[PDB]
Amino acid sequence: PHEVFVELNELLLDKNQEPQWRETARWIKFEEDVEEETERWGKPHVASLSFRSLLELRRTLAHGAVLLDLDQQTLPGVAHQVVEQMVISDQIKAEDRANVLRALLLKHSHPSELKLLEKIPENAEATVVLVGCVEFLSRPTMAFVRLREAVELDAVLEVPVPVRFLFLLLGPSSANMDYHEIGRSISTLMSDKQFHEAAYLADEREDLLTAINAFLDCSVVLPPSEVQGEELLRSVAHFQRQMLKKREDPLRRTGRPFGGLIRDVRRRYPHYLSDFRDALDPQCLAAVIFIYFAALSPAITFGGLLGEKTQDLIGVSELIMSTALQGVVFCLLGAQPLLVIGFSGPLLVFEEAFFSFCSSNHLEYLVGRVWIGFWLVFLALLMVALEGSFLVRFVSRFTQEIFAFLISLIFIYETFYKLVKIFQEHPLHGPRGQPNTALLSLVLMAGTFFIAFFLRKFKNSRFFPGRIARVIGDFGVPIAILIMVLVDYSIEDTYTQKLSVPSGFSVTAPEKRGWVINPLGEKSPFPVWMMVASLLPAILVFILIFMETQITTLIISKKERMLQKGSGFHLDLLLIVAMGGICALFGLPWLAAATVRSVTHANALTVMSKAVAPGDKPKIQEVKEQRVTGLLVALLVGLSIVIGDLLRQIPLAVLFGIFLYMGVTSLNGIQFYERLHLLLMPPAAHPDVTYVKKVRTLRMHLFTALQLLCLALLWAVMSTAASLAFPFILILTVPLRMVVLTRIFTDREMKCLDANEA
Amino acid sequence: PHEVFVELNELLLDKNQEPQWRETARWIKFEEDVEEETERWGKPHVASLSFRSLLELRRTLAHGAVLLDLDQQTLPGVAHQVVEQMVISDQIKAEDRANVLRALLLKHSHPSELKLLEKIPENAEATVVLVGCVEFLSRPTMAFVRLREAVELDAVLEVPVPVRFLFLLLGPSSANMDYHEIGRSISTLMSDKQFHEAAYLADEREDLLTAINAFLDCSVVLPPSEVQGEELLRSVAHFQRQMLKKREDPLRRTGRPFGGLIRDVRRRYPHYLSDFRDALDPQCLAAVIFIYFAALSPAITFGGLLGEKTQDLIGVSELIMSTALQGVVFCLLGAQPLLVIGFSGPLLVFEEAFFSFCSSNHLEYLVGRVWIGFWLVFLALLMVALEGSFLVRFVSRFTQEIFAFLISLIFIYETFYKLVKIFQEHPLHGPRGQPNTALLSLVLMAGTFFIAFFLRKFKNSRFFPGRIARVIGDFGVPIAILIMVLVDYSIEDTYTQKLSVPSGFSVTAPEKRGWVINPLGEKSPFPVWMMVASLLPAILVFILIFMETQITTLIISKKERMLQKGSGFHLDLLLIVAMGGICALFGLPWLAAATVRSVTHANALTVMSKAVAPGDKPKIQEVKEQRVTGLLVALLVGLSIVIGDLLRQIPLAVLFGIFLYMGVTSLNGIQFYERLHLLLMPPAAHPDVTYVKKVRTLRMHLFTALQLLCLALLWAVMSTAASLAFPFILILTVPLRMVVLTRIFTDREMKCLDANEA
Repeated sequence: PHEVFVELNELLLDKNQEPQWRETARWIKFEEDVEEETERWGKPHVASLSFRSLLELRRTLAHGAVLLDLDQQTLPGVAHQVVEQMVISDQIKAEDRANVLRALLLKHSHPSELKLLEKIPENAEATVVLVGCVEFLSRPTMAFVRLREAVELDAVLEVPVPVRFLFLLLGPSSANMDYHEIGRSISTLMSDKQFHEAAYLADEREDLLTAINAFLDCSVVLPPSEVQGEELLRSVAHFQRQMLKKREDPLRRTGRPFGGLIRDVRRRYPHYLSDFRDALDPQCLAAVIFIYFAALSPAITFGGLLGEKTQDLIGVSELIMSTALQGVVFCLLGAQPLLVIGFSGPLLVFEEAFFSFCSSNHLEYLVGRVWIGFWLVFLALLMVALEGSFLVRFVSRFTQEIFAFLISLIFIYETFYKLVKIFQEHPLHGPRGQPNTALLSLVLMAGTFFIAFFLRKFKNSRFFPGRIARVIGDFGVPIAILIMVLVDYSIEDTYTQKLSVPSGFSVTAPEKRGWVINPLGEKSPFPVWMMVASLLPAILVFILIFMETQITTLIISKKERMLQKGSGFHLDLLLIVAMGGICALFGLPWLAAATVRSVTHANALTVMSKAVAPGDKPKIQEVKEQRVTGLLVALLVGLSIVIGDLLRQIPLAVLFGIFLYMGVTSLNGIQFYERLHLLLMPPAAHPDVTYVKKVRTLRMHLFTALQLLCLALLWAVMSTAASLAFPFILILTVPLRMVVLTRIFTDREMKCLDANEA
Repeated sequence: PHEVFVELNELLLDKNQEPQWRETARWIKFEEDVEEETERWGKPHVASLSFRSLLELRRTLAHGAVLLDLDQQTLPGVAHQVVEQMVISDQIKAEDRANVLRALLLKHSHPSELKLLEKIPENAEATVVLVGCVEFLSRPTMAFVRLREAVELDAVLEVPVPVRFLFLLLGPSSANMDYHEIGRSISTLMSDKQFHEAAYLADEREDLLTAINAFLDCSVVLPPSEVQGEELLRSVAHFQRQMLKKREDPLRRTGRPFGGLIRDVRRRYPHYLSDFRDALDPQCLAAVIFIYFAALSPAITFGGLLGEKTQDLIGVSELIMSTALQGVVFCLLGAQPLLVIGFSGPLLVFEEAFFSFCSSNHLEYLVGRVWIGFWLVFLALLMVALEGSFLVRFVSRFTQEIFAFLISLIFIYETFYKLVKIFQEHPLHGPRGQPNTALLSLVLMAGTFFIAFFLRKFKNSRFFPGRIARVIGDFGVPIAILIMVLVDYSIEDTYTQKLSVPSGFSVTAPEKRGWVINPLGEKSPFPVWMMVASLLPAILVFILIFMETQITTLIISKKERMLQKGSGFHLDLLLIVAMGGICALFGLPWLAAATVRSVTHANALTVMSKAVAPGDKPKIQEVKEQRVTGLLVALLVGLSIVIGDLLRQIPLAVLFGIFLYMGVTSLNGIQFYERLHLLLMPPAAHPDVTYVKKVRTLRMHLFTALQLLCLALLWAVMSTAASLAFPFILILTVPLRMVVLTRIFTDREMKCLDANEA
């Protein structure tokens, strides 16, 4: 089976009023049409035919000329043999054979070479369709030629490809046939996957006719009624699938303890040296630059906020080093260095939720986190030993979207509650009570949000090339902070709460904390009941780390990602938590492998294949798969503590704008949020999605109501004094979905509403 | 020719495990398919067929049964006659005739009546397609029945329509034919405009077969290659037009002086009493409510700004009365009461531009406008007398889009220059010098912009029904002002510049001005050279009124608007200017018939026809065409001066936010702005628009550069001391387009780049 690039060049008059063949269309995949007015190739489109043209093609092909395995290699000699064969079958009178021969030898023309060769598959044989209105003849005349050898004909094609099938059609007008449409019909057949397969094996004129019928019976005949909108033709794609259908792992559990750890070590580690060679490509150097701002910006927005929530015990300087200390050690030893380890959003809403519990019960907060670390290590060892990392299968779209919607509700609430706090501390009247502090904070808070919100749309708009914005992922955030910091920097005599960052490798609050947190009680003795009961917070933390890291590994290890090298589930979970349990001893926060950063890292290294035919979705040729982009990003984040002066000038109102921005944008893409929109829209206006078409409106609104009810239970718990339990309530939905929603919704509805990939 | 509603109900098993015909699709126009999973009718779509099904239909129809002019009216009797005719032609054995008869008489079923009757044309005759898999037969069997009389059959259709054509098909499986697809093929043929026309006149089985060929030869045969995106199938609509194509005034000038005035008086005035009767419909009462906020909100945003630009000589109170004084008199006497007369944007940028000239040359500003009024009256009489209102043909998309883009540049600039003025008068430090005044003004200015900007998107989003938002046009502006006024109202001890509106029918600045401006000089004598040279500003004003009113009358008088009553060009131009020349004597501003308000008024009264088949674009059945909605809106605006306390609490920073909002949104829809976007995007990403497809990229960028160069000439003039001349420079583009761009661009390119309607 050979791929075919079929070119239709028609006999037309040039600007010099001379007859010459001009390329009118070409078929690599689908069809591209020359616009005579502008001499520009049109956008690729489905080669729609006219049934009258196909009927005329079938009529002329019967009693037509046939040149099979023509042992000729020169266009003039081939043309002379074609004319002889045509006059054998009485198609052309011997008087006009000279004129037909002269018409065959005319100079071909094209609108304009290396670029187009890339799109066509390398091992392809082109088909030339010579169709034109000839005046000296009185009857239409056709000749299908199959060359014995793939001979690159003499300057006949726009792109030099060995010509295999030569198609000739020369007939006068007034025959009620459009030769331009007959040329498109025969060219479309030759580009068809199965029609040319019958052309290679064709042995008689009847066989080629039978090949047409095998094409028509697989076709779609539209009616002559016109089309008013694109939604009318949306079902044509779905119907065309029905017609053709009628014609036609790391999570595996082994009994060996630490078995998943051993397999993942034996998979990626053999490619350790290869992990450093693949980094020499210049695309990796662009990944370091554009991901460094994707891993540093959330390191200060969460680092700054932890400075307020935890009274500067854990601030930016600790989160900067914790991101760098773990980011380097993970890349040097992890099985998936494409993961960007960082302080996830859900972990932030736990530290704020755990600080209140330690503040209420008169427990040292930092020492209370040391003992969570000692129990995070034990649970991580226990789970990896028993290979219990396959439970991420049960965490499905019902639980993920409830969580990702609850967090985005917290981010929106926490800024607006911070904003209300500012106005109550700095009321509008003619440090506390500072004029212009409340409003400038609102301007900065709403300045970075709308700058970053609109630049995200500009990223996704038609202005930015897809090949570029894939590499540079979410650059609105770094520039929004830079712009509004300078806006606040220019202002003088007005106080805005600045980021609390001390210069040098020092604690954010040196007077209150030391580098090594004493596990036995820093200032006051630590109660012996809490060091044993810290397992309960540790399980709740471990759920937030296990869910965030293992889901992320699932997202980037899919076959669509084209990750050739081994991806490790067990080895990453152990490192992310065993470092998190040891980084807690030094007061540094524990981290998870965030999904948004990791995909931004994975996308930046995806190399889209150049050999894509026009009109086809780009396919990921490969991914760089190196340990250096993750390593350098980790080191550069750690070196951000060198600029402690620049970070100290970032207003805290600027970060809350980004904090609100990340809350709002994370809603996009969540089916829970999308199905909340449908709760307001009328049933007629619901979009044609899988969960909408195959599920009736009433059942869909019941499913969304249950998710919304399961989200109000989480919010009620979070506002009470037992806010630590929201990880446990969250994974009560997994028993709920697998047991309660199983008997309410049929398997058909759950397969549509809870889809692993969609 | 009868419209046909063709229903395909197939023989299928019910939830009771009993055989009964179930409606699977219906064809009023295009096709709607029953989704078996949810029992919901799918969205209308083109009835795409499979060529195998059409071939099987043609095969079975040959040697098939034919019942033409069957003189029967009962479904059991018709079925028995059909069975007799089928067994005559050996299609069904006499042994199985009882089973076929039993299968014909089965109870039909449908998913669910008055609503669907509206969509179908009233005088229509339905076609029933009975297709099902019958097991007791060994061969497929078909019977096409054309009833002699249009008999509403016994509960056979979902919607009771007199059945004319009855189509029967009963055949076993294993015949390599999908009866559901054969049923869709025959149903699609019957719904075709020309196929059933041959069915009514059909006289033999051969004739019906020939009718199929007349259908296929007008069809579009898609290839079996799948479709990846909707842009692939976008060309299918364009190609389908080619296939079918191959098969197939008030501006008039008369020699009589004031001739246009007489015709327009003799056209609309006879319907004067009808203009008041048509207003009793409840839709008119909704127009008054929703347009009152569309005519009042720009009356204060321009009224407030004129308070600053003209030092409160002409403010809100004068613009409110001028809008009401002219709005009432125009509706009582104008030939097109659908016009909403109001202070256009271009007139605002002249009063600001004319005030500077009067301030620089030591001329009384208000007296200087009285003499422009006396010369506006004379020019209006002169133009209407000579019927020179046909010059609006020459003001084309080249001049309109240059103007509408220049103004939107002024609106954006004027707010940002006001905002800079506030900060320099109220600097940020720990009336003048007021703290919190500069930032709160920015918050209010950016508050109303983003509230109104996002609510405009919510208006156009899928959430808001199209039938509603057409009635309620641009309601984001009234609610944005209301929300941010309350936000500023709650604030205390902070000063924001409030609207300057005195309560009662009083001048905005009583100490400086009187109600009647003395034409001979109010305080100081008016120079006798300026009262004669005021013709020069009068011509420049008259261009801004003529261009804005006559273009608006063109926009709403198009045939697509379905304005049955006479629309007047000459009578409106005379009234709008002759009142404007007389309203200037009292210090009130002159007004034009704004396009945006008028279309918002015209749309609110358009009654969309209920008798629209599914999938068709709604057609405007009629427009109310009354003089009362315009009258009541005018009176309600005048009564807004009663609430002088409420208007006095609107901050001037709130209005500048709306002022900026109207500048930004007016850019949308302008091809000049759209072609500026293409100047940045690569040629591959250019949208498939008429001026893009038929004009090469280099020539299009030359045309846009010329427009951008012609916009920089206007801005340079406007920033100089002769800012009054921008009306004259603007209509220098009409000679430029008709003379200079004629020789640069071919008529093919100008027909695409400058399209009157697109």
